[PDB]
Amino acid sequence: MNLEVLCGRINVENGLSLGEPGLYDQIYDRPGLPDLDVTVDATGVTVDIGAVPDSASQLGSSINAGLITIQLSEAYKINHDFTFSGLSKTTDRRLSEVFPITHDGSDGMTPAVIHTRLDGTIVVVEFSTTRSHNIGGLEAAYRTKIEKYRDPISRRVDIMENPRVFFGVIVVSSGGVLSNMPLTQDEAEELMYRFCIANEIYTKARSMDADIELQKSEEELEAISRALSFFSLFEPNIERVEGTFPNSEIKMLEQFLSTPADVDFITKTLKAKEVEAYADLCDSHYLKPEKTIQERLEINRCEAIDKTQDLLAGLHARSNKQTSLNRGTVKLPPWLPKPSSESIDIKTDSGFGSLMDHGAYGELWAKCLLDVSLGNVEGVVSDPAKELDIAISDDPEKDTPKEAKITYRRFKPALSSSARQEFSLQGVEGKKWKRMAANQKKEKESHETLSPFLDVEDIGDFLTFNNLLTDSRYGDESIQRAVSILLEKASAMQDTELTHALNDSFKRNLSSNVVQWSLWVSCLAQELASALKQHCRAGEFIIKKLKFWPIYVIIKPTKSSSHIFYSLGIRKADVTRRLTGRVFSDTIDAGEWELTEFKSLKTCKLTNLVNLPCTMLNSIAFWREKLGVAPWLVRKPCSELREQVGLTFLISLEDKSKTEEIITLTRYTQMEGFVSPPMLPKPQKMLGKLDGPLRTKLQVYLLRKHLDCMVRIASQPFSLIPREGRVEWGGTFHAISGRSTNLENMVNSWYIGYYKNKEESTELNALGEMYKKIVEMEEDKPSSPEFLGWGDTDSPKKHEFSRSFLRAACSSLEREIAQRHGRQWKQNLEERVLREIGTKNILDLASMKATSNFSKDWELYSEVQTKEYHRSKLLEKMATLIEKGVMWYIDAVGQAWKAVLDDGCMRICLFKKNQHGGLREIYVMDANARLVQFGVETMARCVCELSPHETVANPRLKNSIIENHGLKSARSLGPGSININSSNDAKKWNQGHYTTKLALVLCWFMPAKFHRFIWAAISMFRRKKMMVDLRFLAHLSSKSESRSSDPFREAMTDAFHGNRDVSWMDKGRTYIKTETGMMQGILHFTSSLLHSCVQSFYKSYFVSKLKEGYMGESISGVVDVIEGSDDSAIMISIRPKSDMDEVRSRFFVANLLHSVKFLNPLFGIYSSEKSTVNTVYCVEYNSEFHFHRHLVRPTLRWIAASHQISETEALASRQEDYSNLLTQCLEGGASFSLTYLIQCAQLLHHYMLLGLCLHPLFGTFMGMLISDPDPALGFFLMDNPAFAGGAGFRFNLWRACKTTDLGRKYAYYFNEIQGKTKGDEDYRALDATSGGTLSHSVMVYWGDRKKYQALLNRMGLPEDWVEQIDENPGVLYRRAANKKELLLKLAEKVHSPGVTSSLSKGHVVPRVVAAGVYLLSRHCFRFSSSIHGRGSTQKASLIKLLMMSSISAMKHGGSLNPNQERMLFPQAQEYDRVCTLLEEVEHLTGKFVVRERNIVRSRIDLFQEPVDLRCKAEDLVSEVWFGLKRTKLGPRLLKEEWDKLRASFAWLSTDPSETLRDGPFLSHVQFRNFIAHVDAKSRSVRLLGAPVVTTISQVVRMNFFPGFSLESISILKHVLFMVLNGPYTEEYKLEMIIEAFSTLVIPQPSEVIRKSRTMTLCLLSNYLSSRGGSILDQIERAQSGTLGGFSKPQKTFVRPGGGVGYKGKGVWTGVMEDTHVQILIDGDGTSNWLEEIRLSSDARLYDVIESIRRLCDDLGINNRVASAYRGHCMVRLSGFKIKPASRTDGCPVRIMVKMRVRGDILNLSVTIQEGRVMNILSYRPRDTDI
RNA sequence: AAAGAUCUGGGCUGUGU
RNA sequence: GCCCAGACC
RNA sequence: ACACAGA
RNA sequence: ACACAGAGACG
Ligand SMILES: O=c1ccn([C@@H]2O[C@H](COP(=O)(O)NP(=O)(O)OP(=O)(O)O)[C@@H](O)[C@H]2O)c(=O)[nH]1
Ligand SMILES: [Mg+2]
Ligand SMILES: [Mg+2]
Ligand SMILES: [Mg+2]
Repeated sequence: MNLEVLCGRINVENGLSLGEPGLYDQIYDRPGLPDLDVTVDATGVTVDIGAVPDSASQLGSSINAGLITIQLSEAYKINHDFTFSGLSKTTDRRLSEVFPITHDGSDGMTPAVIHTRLDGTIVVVEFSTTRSHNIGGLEAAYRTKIEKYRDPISRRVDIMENPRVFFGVIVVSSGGVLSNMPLTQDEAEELMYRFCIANEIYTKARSMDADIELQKSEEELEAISRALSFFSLFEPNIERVEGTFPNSEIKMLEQFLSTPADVDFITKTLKAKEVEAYADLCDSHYLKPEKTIQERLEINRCEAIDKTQDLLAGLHARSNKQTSLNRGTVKLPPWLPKPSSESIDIKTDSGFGSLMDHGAYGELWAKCLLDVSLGNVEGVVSDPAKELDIAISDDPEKDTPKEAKITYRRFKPALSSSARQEFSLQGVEGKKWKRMAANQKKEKESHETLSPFLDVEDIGDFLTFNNLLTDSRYGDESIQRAVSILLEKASAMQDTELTHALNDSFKRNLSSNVVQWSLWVSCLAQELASALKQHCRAGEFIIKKLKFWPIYVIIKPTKSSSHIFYSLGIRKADVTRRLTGRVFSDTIDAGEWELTEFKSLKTCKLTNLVNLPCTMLNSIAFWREKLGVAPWLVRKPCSELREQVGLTFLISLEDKSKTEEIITLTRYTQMEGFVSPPMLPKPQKMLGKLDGPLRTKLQVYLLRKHLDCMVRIASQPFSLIPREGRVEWGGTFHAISGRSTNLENMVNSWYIGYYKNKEESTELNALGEMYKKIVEMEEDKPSSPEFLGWGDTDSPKKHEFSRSFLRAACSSLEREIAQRHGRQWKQNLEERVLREIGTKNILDLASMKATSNFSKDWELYSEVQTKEYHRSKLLEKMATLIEKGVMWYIDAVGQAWKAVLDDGCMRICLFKKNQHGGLREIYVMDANARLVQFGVETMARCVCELSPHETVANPRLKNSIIENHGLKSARSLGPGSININSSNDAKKWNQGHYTTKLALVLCWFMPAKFHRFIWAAISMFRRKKMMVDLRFLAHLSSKSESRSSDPFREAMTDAFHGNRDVSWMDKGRTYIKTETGMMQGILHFTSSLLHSCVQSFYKSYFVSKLKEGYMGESISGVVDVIEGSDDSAIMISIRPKSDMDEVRSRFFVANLLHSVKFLNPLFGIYSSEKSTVNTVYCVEYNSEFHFHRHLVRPTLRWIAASHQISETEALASRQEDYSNLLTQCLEGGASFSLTYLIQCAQLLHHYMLLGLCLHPLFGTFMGMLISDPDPALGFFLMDNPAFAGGAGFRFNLWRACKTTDLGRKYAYYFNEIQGKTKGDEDYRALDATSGGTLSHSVMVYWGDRKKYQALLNRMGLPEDWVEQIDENPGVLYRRAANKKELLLKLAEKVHSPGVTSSLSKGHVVPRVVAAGVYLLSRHCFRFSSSIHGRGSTQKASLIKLLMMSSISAMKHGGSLNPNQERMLFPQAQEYDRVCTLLEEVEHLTGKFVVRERNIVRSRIDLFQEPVDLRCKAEDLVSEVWFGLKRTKLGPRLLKEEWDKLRASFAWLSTDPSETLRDGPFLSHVQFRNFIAHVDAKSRSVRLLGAPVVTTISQVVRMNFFPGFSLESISILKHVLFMVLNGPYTEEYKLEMIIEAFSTLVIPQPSEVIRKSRTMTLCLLSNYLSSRGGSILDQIERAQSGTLGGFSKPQKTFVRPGGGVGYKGKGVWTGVMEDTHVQILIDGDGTSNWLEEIRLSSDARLYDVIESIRRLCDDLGINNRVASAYRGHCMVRLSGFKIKPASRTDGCPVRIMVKMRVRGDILNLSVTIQEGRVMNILSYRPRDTDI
């Protein structure tokens, strides 16, 4: 590389330009490393570098062989010196000899390079190296090198004339280069290679003599020393290990590391597997006897048809063989009553007698209404006047009844025995009627599965033809009016035309039939959730009415884990409309009434019904966007929209696991359509996963449609369409409906099953399947151990593997690791591992996760049957270990291993994961096994960190390998390359891994001193005792005989009862014993290491095979591999050069990507049928779908989770949670308008959770909210429709403060907080007070504090932990040293609000849903007394809090002043900049465009963190107070940074006690928390779109809607853009601009209070015409342009040469945007600086400040000099940034004509002083003007 | 009830009388 | 760092 | 000591 | 009505 070319290829502008940091990955093929011969003879270090081994990439050609000497005192800098030798042969250059002499302390600072071009451009280049392995280390080094030199260079820039400085940085690591230089890829690769040799030299020189390196920290040495002592003195008693655990002989390990791999066996096995794979490929894809593709596709169709017919027949043979029944998919009636006025009364008169003679349900309803209309049911008529009196009660606890709720709306009907029988058939008091014959027969029939040939055609007709999307004409009813009022009040913040259009679209969606139905269904679900706690005696029912609808419900509650029964009733006159379709359950005709049979719902099933309206609204909006229909368009629905919305409806309502599982499998069924020749699609491979019981009509319908999809795929693959430079696919369709659609629509339809609720509760009879999943794998254990680590076999069975192939895979991975990290990688790995193990603390293991309490005392069921098993928290065990005195993980793991070995097993307990896509069992260890597992997983993570393609330990490799395959193939093969990929998954990954293989793989890469620990610690995995549920085992114990078609159920019964002997269960035991398999994710990283080894072997083998060729000549190819845990992908790129060679090369590559299935069992890995093999131009990895240059992300996945019912306790934290959910929908691929509609649904959800459909006082509450829109009191804030979900909740809170009456309330809160002293009541620090603190002032608690208090009483922590921390503050800044500091840190952890709220709350979603009946009127909210004031009691209702705010906080006059706005919202200036950028899109105007299909992830940075400190204030305070070298600065820079900290906070001192007694903080923990957050935030949103002050504008324009662009004078703009960018000179350009302003006509200007380019053009149109008169008056009235002049000119002086300087105290006075501005400036002969800013008003401070920045930009005045004025102002300006008025490092801000063309700049200006020109108007042409 | 991990974002019968 | 949420294994 | 180097 | 190739719940 060359420094001159690299520095001369930079485009530099005036002033200092940092640029943008670019990242370079190690992509290109690398030659072998040269030979190194390092000697240390104490006369320096002599390295004998040999020649680079022969290759052809021109990489490594900068390394010259021969002797090199590097002195001992210069040998600690080798990595820096050798890497950059050739880029910069020199060493350093001071700033004194290139820059003007400043008199700071920085004149002696030496950046690596200071280059100077011929014109005068200066490039300051800094070099850096890091030995880290992640991007974080590169970012840290880049940031510290920028921080060290940015400020002094800028100070020198101030005093230069015509300066152009860049200041680039290059940071080099092993696998990355981070630099803002325009480096080529080859230069970065060369730097990485040179760094590899340099680090090899450095490691060798350190190994030979230990004084080359530098003295490292005491803590690092102690960590390394304790780790070394542990691993040297650890004796696991391997003889006892062998006698205790199966196959634990260490002679296996000794043989594995010393016996080389059997080369002949490997070659013979590889040939045999090759011919077996070829035979399988030829037989199963019909390649011989050489037919055409049509005939082979027909044979594929016939095979698929036959196999699906076998499936259907086998499923029918075990069913009840009924071809017709009446069983509704939807258990709710299709009623659409017109909504009525708010009422929850049960007023009923007259007709009861006709109801009596209409069956059992008519009898029940008539008796209920008769009892209601006689006064014997309490609370039938609500009183929203006494409830208000309770709500406004100044004295709770005395005027709220306690015992009224006992008889609330409860009636006890005297039903006949026939009616009780009928109701018991539905489960209503069904346990008592269990032995009656009808109940027995119904129970017997309930277990029978359904036939696949069942008539299900009402479902298909409903899906194609329904009235779900018809307008209901209910748009002016009460629920609509309430939601509309709340939405319009929220939208008054951004009351524009876009807001109105999107609100109208939302309200049209809200007025559809399905949403109106979902609204009352959600209200019914909320009433049932309320009835959960409303206990009923025997025979007692509850009668309720829905608030907005004439619907009555009779409810029978049970135990809260058991069922809720309900019956519905309406008047037939009240049924205005109905939902069409035959998917609904039949109702009952009862004369005047329509009734509903008793249906059941559990707690988990309620959620989907609660969220149903938001689900349906979001589905309608999403599928309208995906069909290309704009939100602002009225259009009748097509068949596809009806099908999608109806399918979502049915999936949400059925809420069953098999239903969503069938839909989930369609993804793997339909991915076979991308399989390329010479292979055919085989979607019939999924037929094994569709075998299972069918229990609903929808399951039958979905299975049949899935099988039709499978037959369709098997006969016709998706077609390739390459047209211009992209690859498109044709023939895609929805799997369920069958209708043709886009690729993205098919991918999204693969996730419709996600609408089923994950959080179901599993029943006891469903719990045995888990045990079944564990047993047959253990039953497949080989009876002989010869192929479990000892020998070699070519035909391994289950759990078996061959030693030679495992060793060869380890060798291959070791070769790749030695290529990347050098030949001394293991030496550095040892130091890394010892550091990690010795540093790690016991409190680091004190997590919030559960642990197993299973032990020897729980093993025998006869001693346990009366007990209840409970898991513990790991925090308890770790706290017990800390109290006893253990402080390091080293001192605990020895005792943990001793306890495990004495136990002889590992103790596990089980549970079932709540997941989509099927069944997964989950294992929980006890604390001893966790302590042992932690060390081996640490070592495995450290090894996986070194792998060049393992993605679990290297997150960037999730993407970089896939998207760098194109560059690598383009370099190696040229253009026009064919890419063939395979995406592979493994079958039962954790269950198939015998842990001896994992131990051998891990011990291959670790140094021998760890081997004794690794072999023993994994050995305990070969005897695992797994506790089963005690209730399941209790029901099993009472049934010694088995009546089941499942063999496992009988086997388990006999094993527990002793009737048979099996290896996994003994008689009368509570556990299953298992030897095979790791557990789920327990040995995650070592299994990733094994898979990395295997795929490294595959890559090497594929490369060798491609080099061999098919008939002798090599195939040119590029092979890439990527690995997860069991997930893998292989990418092979070829260029065949002709048509005839292309067929042969593709056949060869298909054969290579067909034998992975056959080579995997040699490593104990089994290919899953979820693997998609041999697909051209497309690859999938961890559900990331790369379809050539189209990255497809399933947006429906995140849209389905956008309205989670939050468990949070603060009211505004609900809106923060909603915003966090919204951002993920935005990043998942949704447009901005879709995100806004999703937020409208979130608003509806939020007000439902506040009691919109429940509380009779919600109207009063809403009326109070209109006059007080406080988010802390429940007001939902809506986003700007053009940028929805992109800014966050704090930005919207700042907008609400700046716009609504929340500013007055926050100003009052600020004044009340500022007025108190430290000893005062309700005092809090104003410095630690932000807008988020004020919004978090109202809370409601959901958990039980008694559980948390009992947990505290079992831990023994000191009560005066705050005082003991105050005695020793240093405990809050570094690790503990003794028992005392660790106990203090533990007590600090457990008393944190997050830990307390986590250990208090369990599952509280039903309580949150049922709180809607009492949040408004009952005193359950705790409020901050520092903010809301002392109340009469500690708790209040929401209406009470609104009145308290209405009498105190709303009386305060005046909004926030700029100082308060700056303190509460530190990022307010960036907020205002973005908000100004957002107000140019206020109208729905634009054009429909082409979507262009090129889609990629791209990050958008906004609200960027300003430049204040070099380091974090945490580290600076730590270093100054306690001597910890947490920063990277010398004493001069450390003192300089401490000066800026003290400038920010004058009370800060070098003594912690002085700061504690002089600051605003009562305790020192509070100061630690405050100093943790001095730097506020930095927000970046990762959009998914076109391959990109400017970028925000583009994404706002191009992402409002897919295929839409949101936009005489514009013709003038189009002319001027080509004029100012054209190849002309100033003379020729000046003519036709005047000509264009003399031809075209421009509207006359007006008064605007924002920046408009149009009226700026109008002003120059009038200037060139001189119509009105003086141009200055026109500009003054139009209020666009800086006007004014110097009221005190500076003394003008001649600089040495040709420059002109100023020295006096000049004063500028003028107007900038309707504001009188007086600027005071000074000078010293080198620069000029601001002294004071005087403004007559602060209404538009931010715009005025930006105008001052532009005014000082061209006048050469800098805001870098601090003023000595210590008086009072409103704000201070430092670097043209607004600061709080208490700051002491900026200037105070206090209250009180010719036209030119610069470079592509068009300005109107006037002279101000001699040798000084200032602008008035500027217009910059933009690329969007054409 | 909620294991081992990776990313990204954020935070620091209270019952309807 | 700690806690929370979502997605992924 | 200043100025360098930085898992 | 929920669960389930009849292992449970319906107090
Ligand atoms: O929630 C999870 C998901 C995945 N994993 C770990 O990731 C492995 C692969 O995750 P997987 O989703 O492929 N399931 P797998 O066990 O392979 O069976 P199959 O359905 O046939 O593919 C699993 O074997 C676990 O070890 C977890 O530990 N926890
Ligand atoms: Mg340097
Ligand atoms: Mg798998
Ligand atoms: Mg997987």
